[PDB]
Amino acid sequence: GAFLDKPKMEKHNAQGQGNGLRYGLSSMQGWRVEMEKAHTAVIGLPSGLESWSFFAVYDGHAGSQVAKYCCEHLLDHITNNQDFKGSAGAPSVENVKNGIRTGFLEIDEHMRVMSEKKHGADRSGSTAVGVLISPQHTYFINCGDSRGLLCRNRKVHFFTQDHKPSNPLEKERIQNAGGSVMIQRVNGSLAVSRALGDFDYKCVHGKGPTEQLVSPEPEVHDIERSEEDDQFIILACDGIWDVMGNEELCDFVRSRLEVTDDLEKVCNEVVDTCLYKGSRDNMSVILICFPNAPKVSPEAVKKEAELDKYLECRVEEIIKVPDLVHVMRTLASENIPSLPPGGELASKRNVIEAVYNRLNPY
Ligand SMILES: [Mn+2]
Repeated sequence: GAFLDKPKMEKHNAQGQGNGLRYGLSSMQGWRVEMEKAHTAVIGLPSGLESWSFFAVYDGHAGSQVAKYCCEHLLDHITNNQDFKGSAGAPSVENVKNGIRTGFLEIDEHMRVMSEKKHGADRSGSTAVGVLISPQHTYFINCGDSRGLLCRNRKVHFFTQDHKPSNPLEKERIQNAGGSVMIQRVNGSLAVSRALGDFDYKCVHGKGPTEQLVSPEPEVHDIERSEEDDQFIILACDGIWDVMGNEELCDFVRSRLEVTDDLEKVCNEVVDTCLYKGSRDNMSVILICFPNAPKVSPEAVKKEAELDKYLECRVEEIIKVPDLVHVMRTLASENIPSLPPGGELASKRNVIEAVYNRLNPY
């Protein structure tokens, strides 16, 4: 077990701006009995990196301890090691990448020793996906099956590759570590091949830290920034990506940015939409907008109001007492034009439900 009888829709939001960036984020427990997600969102880093920013989403499993420790200390483990520092004044691309790798391996070992010392009872682990944004580069960081993407010139310019046990190189490591991949799971249990924590899967004698059943090793990609063309970055857990593809979500987010510049609201729209598309997991998303992110469009705002009015009239008529499920089903059969790209009817469910509720409050 572990599903609630009804989803917990409460949103935890944050927003901020600086270094030319604006961001919003939303997390929601949804159908799950526990919330095991965390995030980091910081504009302006310590120790001479004030023009830097860092954003990350951590999808915890078997507990929130690992995800919570990461969201508070991963960044310092990355920036405060000899690999990141190097190196004259400004960190080279190699310093940044090596520094991030060392940061992951060191925080993992750090947690392992803390747990050993205090006889920790939890056996939790966590994915991490994030971006370290410098004045000239965006470094995407991925460890696990959370995912991030960069929208540039209205297209998906880059997205992180999910670490899954069945991936060829992952399966190879797992087998060489004495394990197997059964369907999509390590030993028929873990659905992730890389994560922080999961120390029971990191006890293989004769294998280094990155050769275990589960690896803490991140994949890092440096993308040179384009002031003219960079639009936004989306970071989210698999609770989002399970039900929306890269291009769908990019298109959907664009469509929402053309209607509002409230980034928390856009993130809330993504999360609700994914819930309505059937996601039964915790959900978290961070949206980071660059200076040339899409701007609110008067025509887009009008089209949205026209659509909302149209849906309201349809609901009025369909009622003429069908439940909401049946009203949604009727609306779907109508093949209504001009729904949000990617979001589709699910992304309009809040509008529909609001009207339905005014008409059938009991
Ligand atoms: Mn998840």
